[PDB]
Amino acid sequence: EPHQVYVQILQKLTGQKATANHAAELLAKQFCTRGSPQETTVLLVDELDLLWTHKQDIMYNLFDWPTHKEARLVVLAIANTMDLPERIMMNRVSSRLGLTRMCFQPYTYSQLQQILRSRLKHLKAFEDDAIQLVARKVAALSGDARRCLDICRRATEICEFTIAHSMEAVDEMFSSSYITAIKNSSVLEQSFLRAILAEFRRSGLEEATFQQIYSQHVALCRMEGLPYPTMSETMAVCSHLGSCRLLLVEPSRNDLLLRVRLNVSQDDVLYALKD
Amino acid sequence: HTECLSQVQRILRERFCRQSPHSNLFGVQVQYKHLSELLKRTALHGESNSVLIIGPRGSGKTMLINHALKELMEIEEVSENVLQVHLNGLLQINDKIALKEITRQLNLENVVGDKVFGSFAENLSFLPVIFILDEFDLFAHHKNQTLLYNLFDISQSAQTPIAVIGLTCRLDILELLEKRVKSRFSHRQIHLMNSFGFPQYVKIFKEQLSLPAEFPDKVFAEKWNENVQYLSEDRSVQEVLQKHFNISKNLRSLHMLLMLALNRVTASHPFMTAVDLMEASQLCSMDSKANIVHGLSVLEICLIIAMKHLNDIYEEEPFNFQMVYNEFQKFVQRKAHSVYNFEKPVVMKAFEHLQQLELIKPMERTSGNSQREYQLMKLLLDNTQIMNALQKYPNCPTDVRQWATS
Amino acid sequence: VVLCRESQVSILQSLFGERHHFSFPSIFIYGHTASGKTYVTQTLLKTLELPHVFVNCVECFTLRLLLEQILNKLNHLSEITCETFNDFVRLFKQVTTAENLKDQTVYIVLDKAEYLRDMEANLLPGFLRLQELADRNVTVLFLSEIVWEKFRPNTGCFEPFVLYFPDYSIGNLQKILSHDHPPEYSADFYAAYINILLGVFYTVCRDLKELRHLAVLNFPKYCEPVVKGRDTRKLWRNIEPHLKKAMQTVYLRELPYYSKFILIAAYLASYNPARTDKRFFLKHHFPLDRLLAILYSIVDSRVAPTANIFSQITSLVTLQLLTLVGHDDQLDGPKYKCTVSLDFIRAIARTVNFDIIKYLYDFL
Amino acid sequence: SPPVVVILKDMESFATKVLQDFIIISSQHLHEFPLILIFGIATSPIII
Ligand SMILES: Nc1ncnc2c1ncn2[C@@H]1O[C@H](COP(=O)(O)OP(=O)(O)OP(O)(O)=S)[C@@H](O)[C@H]1O
Ligand SMILES: Nc1ncnc2c1ncn2[C@@H]1O[C@H](COP(=O)(O)OP(=O)(O)OP(O)(O)=S)[C@@H](O)[C@H]1O
Ligand SMILES: [Mg+2]
Ligand SMILES: [Mg+2]
Repeated sequence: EPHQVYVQILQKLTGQKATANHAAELLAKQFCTRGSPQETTVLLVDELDLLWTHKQDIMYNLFDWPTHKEARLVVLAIANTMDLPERIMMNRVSSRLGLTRMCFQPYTYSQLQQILRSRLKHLKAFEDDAIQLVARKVAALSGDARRCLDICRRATEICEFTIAHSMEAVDEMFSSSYITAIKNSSVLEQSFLRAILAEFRRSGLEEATFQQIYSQHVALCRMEGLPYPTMSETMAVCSHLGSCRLLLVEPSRNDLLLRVRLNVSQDDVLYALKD
Repeated sequence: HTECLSQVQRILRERFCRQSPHSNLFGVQVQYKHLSELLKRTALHGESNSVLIIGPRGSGKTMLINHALKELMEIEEVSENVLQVHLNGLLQINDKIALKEITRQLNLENVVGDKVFGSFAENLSFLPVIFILDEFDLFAHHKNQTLLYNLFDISQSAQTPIAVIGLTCRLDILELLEKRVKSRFSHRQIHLMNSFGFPQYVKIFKEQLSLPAEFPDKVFAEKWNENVQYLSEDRSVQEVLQKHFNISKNLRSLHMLLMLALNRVTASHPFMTAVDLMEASQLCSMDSKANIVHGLSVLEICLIIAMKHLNDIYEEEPFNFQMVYNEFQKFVQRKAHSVYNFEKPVVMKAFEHLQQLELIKPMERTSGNSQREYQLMKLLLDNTQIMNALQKYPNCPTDVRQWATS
Repeated sequence: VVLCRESQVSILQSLFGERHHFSFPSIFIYGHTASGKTYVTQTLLKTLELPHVFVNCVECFTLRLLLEQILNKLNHLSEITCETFNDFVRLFKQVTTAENLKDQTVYIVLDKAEYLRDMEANLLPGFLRLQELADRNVTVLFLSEIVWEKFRPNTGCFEPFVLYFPDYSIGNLQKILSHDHPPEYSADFYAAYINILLGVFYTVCRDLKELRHLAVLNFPKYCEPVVKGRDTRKLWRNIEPHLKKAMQTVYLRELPYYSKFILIAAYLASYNPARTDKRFFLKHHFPLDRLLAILYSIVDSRVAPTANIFSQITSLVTLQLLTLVGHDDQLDGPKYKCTVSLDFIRAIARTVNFDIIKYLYDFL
Repeated sequence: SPPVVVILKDMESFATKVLQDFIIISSQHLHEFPLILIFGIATSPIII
């Protein structure tokens, strides 16, 4: 709970157990009254944006208490959004955190290469080309060291089984599996997808009822020579397709009047179905 | 004789209904090898990993994990150090319940405490244990995903080794996670697809209905193997299998069909027949709507025909009771002296009964302001379905049939 | 006893097998209203002498009541109170370890399951896969009139075995109705009664319960003529008009003065478009003010706006003859609708000597 | 063994759903305890 942070800080400094409101009151009394001279308090709060409240009392107290001379409190707030003190924080506290905003830019590919070299000092295990390509992909995608380490570990694992290892890692841990899932789909599911595409081309809309899709599927099956499908079979296939989040449907109560929306781009479907 | 039939019935019922573990694995050699290798790495060392397994429901997601655990737990005394926790998204719907289950499974309630106190630092401060998360997608729908974030954090920490395993049917599980947990999630994914052809499905069917080598009677087992092998190439059995394979490749439906086929095995017919498989397939592939229509009465049939006429004249528009009554009156008035002299209340009760069977659904539901009359109703059937059902109606009169044709 | 029900009984007996054997995790039974699902299933369970718990979904309108009733009845077969599904599963595992519950299949009979989809989202998936979670040889049965197509959750779950109970026929109904003949007369007498009754009412009423109720009600008048003194023609001629009178009700089994004027004015306001109001009332060529103007126009005598007419309006609202549409706090622009049938307003108009048809725009 | 008598004064204002629920629940427990209903209707009996 958000209000429980008052209990956590109090228990960390004195070990006392109290209610959220009483812990807040005791912390207020300690930080507003001239008590015994205590050591300077270094407070670190992680994931600030998740402490938000409609009343903004906790945030106001957190960023207002060090303003008091008697507090002897230094607070560092780590967050991901730089807009927070502007559009999330009100004016008086925004001016309190104003002009003290540190922004950490993402590592350049040179920085990533330096980090990787420091990780692998005195160890000749990777070729420079794989390292440079991995750092460059990381720079061009997110510039994150965590996924870089994951890619390096996967490359080591594949080498246990060169640039090929890094390419396999990057195109296996980043690329989407929709195309291969469509490729491994059944024949009836492919016919259903073709019927949906044909109906969409005829109409031009991105939403279609189940009845027209069923009619198009029946026409396609007649063209293909497939046996006549029942309504229950088509509904079961559609329900299975919606289960893996390839479509969008609410078939709990509506059966013949179900709106269907594609979860993937039309061109990807065409490129998967041409083969 | 009877004892052998009872034993084989018990064994096959245990195989299908309870889904008992079996050494046979189909098209999952690489995936199982990878999963077992990573489990051994996580067990023999202090390293931590996180893996998600994606596949359609009924594709043996749990079987891979169970077989790997049975293979690797009994390797050495590591299982004594290894602890396992199983969590299902259906039973545990709240974080408090999940925490309570975690505490009770670890037998730490004495250490942590018995009361309902919300503090969890007793475990957190103290925190090799493996975690199994059934229906992992449901946990992502919690208010703050606190449990998942804490599990990922402790997996990424250097305090204790923790293995996290999740099961998901959705293919978009990556976008259901928040940015922080997605960044902290080790991108290890295994995909379970039925990547095999129809002949491989035939082989699977042949092997599944094969008696094990541990059966007491050996000559009877060999004769059963001969029977199933002979039934394998029969073109009617192949046609039924082809139909069911076109419908769906999931093994759960195949297990259900095999179970229903075995139900018709008696003393007089110890060995199956292709006609038994045909009967089972026919019973498994019937539409419910036509069955519901078949059990109606004459007045309901006339009302449905009037409804179809309304849908034809007014293309894809709602209706109420008054218009249907008026046109039924028109039909009974054109005929000279047909025996259909019925009053309003009985027709109203018939309409209420039809609405009760949920063949007709209201639009933009409201009550009090609008009565049952003058209420926008729609039909949930197709014209071809009505024609096919009326064709098989036992005693449909000529007059109503010709009205339907009109 | 069950008549003309032998295929489903044999199928269920084969499915059950032996007591120590396992069975399906979920079986879904569907049928018509008078199919006899409860009768057949409960008679079969009683005959086989199996451990079964009979539960009504309507009575257990809350999850706690459902789980506590199930557990208490199971314990009685072998106080316990539970609140959550996981606690219910744990206690069920604890309670099923009885010697009488060791090597036997546990059956949980649920009827009127149409309400289960409106109780909780995850309750049905939990019930469907109970045998996997408990692993204690447990089977759950379903009785409903709605097909399985509407019971499927969005995420998909373990598919139950679907079963259908066959619909009845003329011979089947005649056998069932003629089985319980009165001992005071010949079987052929009651058979002829059932024959004529079926020949009259099978066209509309196929409900076994309702037709049997009609036979029970009408039998004494069937047997009066013979008491008064095997004459088929005599019986049919004496009894025919009573049958026609009975068929008039198959399924069926004085306002104050100013109230009538209020009612007819409300009907006119509801069923007449506003554009034609002056065309019907202005001497030369819905909100409350329109009603007041129409009422003032209709009544030949000058009526004072006494509070009693407002009390009449409110009472008519209470009697569900006039429905309030607008907000309750808005009692300065209220909206009303009339829910009176046309035959009723014509009948009440006749007692007043007023011709409402001459003013109805739709008829003109 | 005396029965139990329940009086419903103004059923026009009663919601239907509670009425059907009470009727269906009480039907299955008539053997447990007798129950008799008395209806007071201001309008014509057709309203039932
Ligand atoms: N590769 C496989 N090897 C052996 N059996 C398999 C395999 N794939 C599927 N099966 C069988 O498929 C049947 C249905 O799978 P289930 O175990 O019911 O699905 P699941 O693993 O429980 O996944 P969910 O999402 O939890 S329902 C079981 O009897 C499995 O034995
Ligand atoms: N096959 C049958 N053989 C003998 N009597 C039957 C048969 N089917 C129905 N009955 C009788 O008809 C009565 C009414 O049937 P029900 O059991 O109420 O129907 P139902 O299928 O259970 O539908 P619900 O669930 O009650 S709405 C039963 O109480 C029996 O007395
Ligand atoms: Mg499973
Ligand atoms: Mg019943």
